[PDB]
Amino acid sequence: SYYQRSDWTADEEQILLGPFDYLESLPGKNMRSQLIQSFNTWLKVPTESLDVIIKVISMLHTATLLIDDIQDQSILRRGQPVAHSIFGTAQAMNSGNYVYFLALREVQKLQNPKAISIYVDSLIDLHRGQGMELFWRDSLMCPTEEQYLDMVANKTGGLFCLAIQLMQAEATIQVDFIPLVRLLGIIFQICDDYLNLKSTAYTDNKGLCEDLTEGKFSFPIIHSIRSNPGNRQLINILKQKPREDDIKRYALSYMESTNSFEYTRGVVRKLKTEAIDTIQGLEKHGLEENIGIRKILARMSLEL
Amino acid sequence: DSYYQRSDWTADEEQILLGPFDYLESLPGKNMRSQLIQSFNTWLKVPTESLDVIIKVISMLHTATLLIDDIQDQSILRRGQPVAHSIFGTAQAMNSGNYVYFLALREVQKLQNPKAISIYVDSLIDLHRGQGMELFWRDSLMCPTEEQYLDMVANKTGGLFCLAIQLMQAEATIQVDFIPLVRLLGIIFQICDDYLNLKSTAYTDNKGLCEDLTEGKFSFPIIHSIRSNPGNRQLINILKQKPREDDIKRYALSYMESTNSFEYTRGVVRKLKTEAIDTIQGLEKHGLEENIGIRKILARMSLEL
Amino acid sequence: DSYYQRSDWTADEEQILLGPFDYLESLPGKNMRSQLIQSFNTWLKVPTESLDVIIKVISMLHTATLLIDDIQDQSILRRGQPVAHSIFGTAQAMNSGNYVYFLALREVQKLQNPKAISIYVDSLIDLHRGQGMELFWRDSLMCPTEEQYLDMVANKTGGLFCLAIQLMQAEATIQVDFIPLVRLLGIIFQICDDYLNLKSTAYTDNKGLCEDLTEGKFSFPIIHSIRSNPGNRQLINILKQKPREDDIKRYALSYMESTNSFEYTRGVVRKLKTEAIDTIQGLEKHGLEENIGIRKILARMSLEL
Amino acid sequence: SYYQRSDWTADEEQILLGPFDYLESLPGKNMRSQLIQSFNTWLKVPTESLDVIIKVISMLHTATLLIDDIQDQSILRRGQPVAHSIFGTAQAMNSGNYVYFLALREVQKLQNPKAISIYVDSLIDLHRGQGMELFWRDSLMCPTEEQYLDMVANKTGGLFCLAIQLMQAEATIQVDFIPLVRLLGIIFQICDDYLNLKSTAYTDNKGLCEDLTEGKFSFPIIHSIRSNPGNRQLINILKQKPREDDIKRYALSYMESTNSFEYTRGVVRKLKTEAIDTIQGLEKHGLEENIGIRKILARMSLEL
Amino acid sequence: DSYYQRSDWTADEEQILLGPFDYLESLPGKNMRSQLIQSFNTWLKVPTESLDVIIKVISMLHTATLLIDDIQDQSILRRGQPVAHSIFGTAQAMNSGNYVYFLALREVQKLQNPKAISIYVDSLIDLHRGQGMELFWRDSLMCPTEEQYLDMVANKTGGLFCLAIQLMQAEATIQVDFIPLVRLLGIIFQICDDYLNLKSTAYTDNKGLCEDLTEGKFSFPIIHSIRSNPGNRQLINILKQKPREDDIKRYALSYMESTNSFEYTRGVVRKLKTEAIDTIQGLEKHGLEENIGIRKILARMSLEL
Amino acid sequence: SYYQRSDWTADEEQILLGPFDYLESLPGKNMRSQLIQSFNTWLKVPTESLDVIIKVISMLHTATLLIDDIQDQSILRRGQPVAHSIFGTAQAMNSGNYVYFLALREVQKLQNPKAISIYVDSLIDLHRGQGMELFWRDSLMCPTEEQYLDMVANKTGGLFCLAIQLMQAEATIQVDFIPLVRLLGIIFQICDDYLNLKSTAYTDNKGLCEDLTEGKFSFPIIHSIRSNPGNRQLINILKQKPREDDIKRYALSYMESTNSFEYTRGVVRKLKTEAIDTIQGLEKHGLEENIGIRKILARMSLEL
Ligand SMILES: C=C(C)CCOP(=O)(O)OP(=O)(O)O
Ligand SMILES: C=C(C)CCOP(=O)(O)OP(=O)(O)O
Ligand SMILES: C=C(C)CCOP(=O)(O)OP(=O)(O)O
Ligand SMILES: C=C(C)CCOP(=O)(O)OP(=O)(O)O
Ligand SMILES: C=C(C)CCOP(=O)(O)OP(=O)(O)O
Ligand SMILES: C=C(C)CCOP(=O)(O)OP(=O)(O)O
Repeated sequence: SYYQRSDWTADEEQILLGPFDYLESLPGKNMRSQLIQSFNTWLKVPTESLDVIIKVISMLHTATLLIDDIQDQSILRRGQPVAHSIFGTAQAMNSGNYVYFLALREVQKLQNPKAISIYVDSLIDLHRGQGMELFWRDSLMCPTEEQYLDMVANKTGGLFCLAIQLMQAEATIQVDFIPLVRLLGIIFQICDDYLNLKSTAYTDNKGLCEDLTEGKFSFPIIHSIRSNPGNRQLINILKQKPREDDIKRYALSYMESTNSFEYTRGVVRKLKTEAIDTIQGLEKHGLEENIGIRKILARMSLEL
Repeated sequence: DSYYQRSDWTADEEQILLGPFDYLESLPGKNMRSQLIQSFNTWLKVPTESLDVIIKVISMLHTATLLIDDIQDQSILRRGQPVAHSIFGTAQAMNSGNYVYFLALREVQKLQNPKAISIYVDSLIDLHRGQGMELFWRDSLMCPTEEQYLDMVANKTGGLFCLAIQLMQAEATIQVDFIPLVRLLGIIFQICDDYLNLKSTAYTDNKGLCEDLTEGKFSFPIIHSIRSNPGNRQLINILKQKPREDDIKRYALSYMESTNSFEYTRGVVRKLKTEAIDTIQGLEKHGLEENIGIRKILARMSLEL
Repeated sequence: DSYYQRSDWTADEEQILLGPFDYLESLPGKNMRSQLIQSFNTWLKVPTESLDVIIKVISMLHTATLLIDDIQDQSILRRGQPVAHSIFGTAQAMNSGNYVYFLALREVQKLQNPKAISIYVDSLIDLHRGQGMELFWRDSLMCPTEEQYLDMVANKTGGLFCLAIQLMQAEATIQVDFIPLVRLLGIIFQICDDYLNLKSTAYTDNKGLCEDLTEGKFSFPIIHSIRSNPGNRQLINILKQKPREDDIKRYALSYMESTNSFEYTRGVVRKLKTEAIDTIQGLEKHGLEENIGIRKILARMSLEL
Repeated sequence: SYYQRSDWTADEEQILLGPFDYLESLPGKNMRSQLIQSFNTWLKVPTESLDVIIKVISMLHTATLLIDDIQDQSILRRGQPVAHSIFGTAQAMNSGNYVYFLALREVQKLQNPKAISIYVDSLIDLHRGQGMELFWRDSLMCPTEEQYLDMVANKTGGLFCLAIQLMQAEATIQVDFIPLVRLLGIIFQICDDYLNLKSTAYTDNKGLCEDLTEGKFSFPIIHSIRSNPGNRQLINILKQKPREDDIKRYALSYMESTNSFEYTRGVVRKLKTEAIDTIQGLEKHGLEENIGIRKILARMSLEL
Repeated sequence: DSYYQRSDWTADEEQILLGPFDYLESLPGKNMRSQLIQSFNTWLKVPTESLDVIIKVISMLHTATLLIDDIQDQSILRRGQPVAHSIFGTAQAMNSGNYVYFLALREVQKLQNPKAISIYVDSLIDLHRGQGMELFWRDSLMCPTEEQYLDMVANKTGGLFCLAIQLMQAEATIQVDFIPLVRLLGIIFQICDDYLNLKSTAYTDNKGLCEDLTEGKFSFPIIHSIRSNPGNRQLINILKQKPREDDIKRYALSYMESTNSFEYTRGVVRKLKTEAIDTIQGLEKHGLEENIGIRKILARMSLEL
Repeated sequence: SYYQRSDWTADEEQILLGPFDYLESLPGKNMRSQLIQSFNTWLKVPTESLDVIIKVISMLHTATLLIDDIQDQSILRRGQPVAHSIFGTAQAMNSGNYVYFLALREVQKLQNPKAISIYVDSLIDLHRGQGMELFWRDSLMCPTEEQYLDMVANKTGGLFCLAIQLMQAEATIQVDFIPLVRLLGIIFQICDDYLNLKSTAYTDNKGLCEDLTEGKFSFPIIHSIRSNPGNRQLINILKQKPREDDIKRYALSYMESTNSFEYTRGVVRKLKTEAIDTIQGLEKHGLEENIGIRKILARMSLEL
């Protein structure tokens, strides 16, 4: 026989995962792990299953960062070069998408038919969020705040929800924790939008105001653009995708003149109050008091 | 009362997400994976309702793979028309393709077959393993051996051929193993494609002159030509240059003729076709009915070689 | 004794300043604004000495506007020859054009007409208002409505048509108002131009294939095609891409045929021509002599529609 | 009727003036206003007419900056991004040229036929100066100092002269103030050439030695090039339009080695002496002593 | 025992170093410097063994000079095929060419002629002096006079013509001075080349349409055209733009016809050929045998003028 | 006669040498001059001949820098702009290659037939070294350490050897000093490789880690790449030719994790011991003790 099939080797896997492993070697904050831990106080998934869920979520998170940095044309990630500036965009993109299917193979280890459907629905939502974000970015059409939050719910919220939905599929309690975790994912993204423009640690981690370089209609940027439609400086800056710090500093000063950062702090305050009220409701109906989830809520909105 | 109210996904939003995908589906193709499915169905006799799901799944995945491949290769034309990302941009075209990978998975679940998910995942894993090794060689400028190339092709082009027939086997009541045959057909198909990309007027019209050279790809005849004289480094350096210019590509093409790499490639395809026919005859001698359709697909895919 | 002595402007320096302008004037054009002036002069009978100043002013302004337009649109060809800034650079071509705007103003003063300056200024103001709105839509990727487009065209293309006839009226002894007619003729002229840019071999030779697409312009048929199916976003995304490639432009052209946008455009031009002829007949019925020349200009500018 | 003409709206005007209004929102030094005020001590134009003249000159100045920054491919203006790096070059250019005709409409408010001719002649001179400057820049041909001053007289001098010529057209005194104001405009431009290469505030406002990046044959650059024609480093640096600070610092050091900054200080000294002598002559022949115009002369040459 | 052991240079490494050089030598040329050598050998009768070394030295240097010239000029085609640096990159092509300059020097030493090294060095010095002045004018956008241009050509193109015949004279037993004649032939050859680059279909196929314009070169007819009307600056500004576009080049070509620069160039070539024939006849009248071959080379190099 | 040949003028020579003279006006360290002086203690070449040799070596050194900076696409040289960023690559390249033949004309002044052959052989070796270095760089194929040292012996070693071989051709002593000088040239290049990545003065002189920007397989880079072939981050960084300091700092940190700088220090130590042993051997066999050559050895490896 002319052709003889070879088994896949560890050396080849190491090539395929080159970009993924590079990113995993960079220290992150591990918010999603602490979120899983805080929900497990209530759901009490055993560690055998929980370890699979934690691995799945870490894999999907790192892979999504690989792809996001390419689609956004970012330069820094966790204060280090983005993976594709080392390995090129094609290998980094292929590595991220590969890991999406390695993670599905990992979910299959739960031997839980509902978990498969949960995974598919979440990967569908993730791409629906990325697709609408890109659509607005490329068309230079500023979404409303309500459209933006629906996109965030699909995107950033999709992974938060995936983690807790898999936990629920591995527990017999009949309480719906997803509205709460979706709310926490929305809070987390709005804080991220804010800190991208205001936090010095975020300047060290990704560059100054990198959402402006990337042309993104983020939460405070939307508010600023829509607060004065007759002034088109900020949306035109987005169009220009500026790498220059002078343009970005001018944009940041414009956004303070429209009070878009106080606006964003006030919305986060309102959503945190809803989150606390939801936690208190869950506990009033039979769940033990959960200190860890209050600490996660406080931590993600620590600034602001 | 909640500050945020989740909205349902709408048809208008789906139409945005599928903009690049719908664009590519509106361009007429050769629909050969459908003829392959039909020719194996002569033996497997999958019920119409399951077969329609498999055909849809394979069509979706094929188009989605084309969206992504054209981006990763920086192609210009697809089916003689602009590549989708030259209309929608690379980011939306890439996202649309990967989106469809998961819509197709949702479609696969309609078979309600406990084995179907693992089959799908194993195939998507193979597809990415093949693409990743091909990009690895391209970017490092390291020419694989022919054997390494065929293992990569088996993963890549073969992975979707194999997915179609593996789902059909999972849905059929007979237990014959058709996968070694279909993987061989996928390899033949890809080598023929490598040849036609460089030596076919129809492919020049559909994808540009010798576009594998522009993309820097170590394709089957290119590997042979590079390795037949390692002291001459013109061809591998042309690959490095990723030329869009027809003059460099015509020179490279003339060099590959000088190393007799197209004869070499035709001879390999002939040997593989002979193995394919022998395998088909073996399957028929052991019970299966004579399959004219699968011989036509084999004759069709190697027509110009 | 002064350290600095002011020198007089010289012919050699003027020749430098007008390098781009003289280049464009040496390229044969259709000289249709001169036929328009002549056809309205059948009615207005401006004395030869004043008419020569107006003809010169309008020629100067037209060429200068072309210098600037080709830069702002990033055009490549003009009258089948290189755009002036691809010889002299954008900065000198732009400065030469804006220079001529003020040389033409100096020429206008030779009419010694107290009203002529205001007429000139109002027209240059309209011209910049039209160009500014067109650039605004182009850069923001926001498709105007047809009504917004025509208001912009009325300012832009119409502003110079109107300037010619408004100066002629100011210099004539009759008080008939010809401006609504000439603004209508300017709109017809521009819509015909939008059509011919996409669907005329002579325009392909003079400015390139479908150059409005390369420039990203929301022209009359392009607006119709975009708005006829807002769920398909291929055409507006092609505009965003500013394609120089003929394959994308041919696809866009084929899409616009599929939305029936050229029939739509021909039908609009037919209605506007009917209004123009009715207005002409109204002017003649109320005293003015029958004007064959103005009917020929109307027939000429819409010939291929 | 198929087409109905719409009136121009305030929203559309706000679009057309987007780039102009952006620049006007950036604080300048207001030299031309203080120049007008110092000459009005002698010309005593009433405020109704003077307000029109001041508005016209401000409009033309800001519009000329919009266009100059595009033609020069500048990056900063008054320490902020150039207007075209926000709005793009086409809209910024159209906005500037639009304002040239809005300013002519403003001049018409004087109902002074001579003022129209003065405006046209000055806009003609302005473009003659810009055209010769660009011609030398693009052809890499170093003008003589005398050619450079003729160009400056047309360009920078054209607006100084416009302001005072409009004032003279609104006054009955029969004294010719234009030779003096032209001299002040030449002094102002030579100081500007110098400060572009030597002043730290100018480095903050436009970047380090931005005349080198722009390839301009400015007053000290001409002197340095011509002081040693056998050394072609500086003219070749101009050709390269360097954005790198290392090349610019090397060029600046070369220009000090040719004593081009002392040369420029000495010329400014000689011209200031002529300016003072001209002022004293005007006053000896019947005009009151003008302290303000001496302060303007001192201020524009304060450094140097 | 030493940590480092020096290895001998290998054939495989030489093959790498000469990759760009061997590529260019595999492309058929006109081999006119070989006909020139043969035609002067009718008079000089250099022994075969020395003549073979000179022929090899001149071939090596010519190809090496082409490698470098194509890089310095940013050329695209050479002998109708891709320039070597568009395959191997500029750095390896440049290094390979300069390498061969010193391999040729090693070859020259085989003549064992005490004068040969100085002759070689003086010629390489002249070659670089000519290239350096040509680049100086190109980069500074300063049009030389015709006399300055010819001095540069005498250094550049003439330097290798002169090297061949100077080595032949050094190896021959007669003392006749042929260098003024051969330098004149080198000048004629270069002016003809300048003309054919702009006005010859064979040169369009071998190097592209009017490639001297793309390269920004002040060639013989271009100098004439620029200087015949210094108030028109279109042509020198086109040189500045280094146009790859055929439309700009066709316009420039049409402008040069309008200044009658090709007639001017043909007339100059005619005068120089007349001087060359008179010099040849003078050499023959004073003893040398009638040389048909050198008249054929002269007729060949000016054939199309 | 239609054409009259002109003599070459000093003004034209000044044009041809523009880039060369620019580089010569920048202060270097003069290692090769001190090397020649230290060997002359033994060879005692008279100053008339030695002055020619010193001039030849200086010329070839400066010319090689001109060309290397172009082929490497460097940005800084001796802390100043590379010559081609002023004069353009074509004139700078032509000037360097011109000087190669001016130096050969200078060598002819020795009227020493062996000196001509020595010069040719060294220029041949120089190009053989540059050619193999470029071959590996462009093909992304990491040489072995032994291949790298053979290339260094041809390249950097070729000029060291040329200097001392010309000295030997002008002396009657029958001792072979070339193995020693070749060893010193190898030591010098390995120190240069190291200091390019580790010395702050080298950061000021050429930029941070400029060998990474240039894609060069230098001595410590080779060791790091080959120490872990399963990790391909560093070779992929070389492929990317990064101008970004973040990527370069990441690469530098990777190379410390593979101990490639300690490895390089240890090799230099071993070679210096061989150099000292070779010097001691030459002196044991009849040569006077040479303090200067020990100081040169100490100085070139001063760091490390
Ligand atoms: C936080 C988690 C789950 C792990 C680290 O990722 P990063 O901290 O770097 O990224 P974000 O969570 O801020 O998206
Ligand atoms: C042939 C099939 C399955 C459908 C059309 O796709 P294409 O013809 O364009 O692409 P390939 O099958 O050649 O990969
Ligand atoms: C027709 C006139 C007035 C003169 C020639 O200009 P062009 O023909 O080239 O340009 P348009 O009139 O079509 O705008
Ligand atoms: C000085 C005036 C008239 C107003 C501010 O303009 P700028 O100060 O910023 O610019 P220049 O006068 O220096 O040209
Ligand atoms: C003519 C000779 C000496 C050999 C072929 O080289 P080319 O024909 O390609 O180049 P030129 O001689 O025209 O310079
Ligand atoms: C050292 C010598 C011979 C002279 C100065 O050159 P540089 O010091 O700048 O360059 P390298 O010797 O480090 O190569």
